[PDB]
Amino acid sequence: PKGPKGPKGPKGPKGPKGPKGPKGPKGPKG
Amino acid sequence: DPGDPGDPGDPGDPGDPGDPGDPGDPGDPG
Amino acid sequence: PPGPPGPPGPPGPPGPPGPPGPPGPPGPPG
Repeated sequence: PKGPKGPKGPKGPKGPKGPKGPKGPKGPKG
Repeated sequence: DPGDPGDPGDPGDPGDPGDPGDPGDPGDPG
Repeated sequence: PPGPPGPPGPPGPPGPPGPPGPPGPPGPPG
């Protein structure tokens, strides 16, 4: 009544890159 | 006469970190 | 006789926010 079970599927695609970071603080003095 | 379906694939790899932020403004002149 | 292949795996997650930008240049000369 039966035959061989099918193979496992492939690994998924790489995720997208993250967003740019925020601006840095005003420079030192005194 | 056919066999059963095969199993799902594994998750994709993470995305890369975002770019560094913009430089801060100068300290007060002296 | 072969059963069908399994489905692809899902996408990877988005990458993290990039680092804060560098401090500004000094107010003092140097």
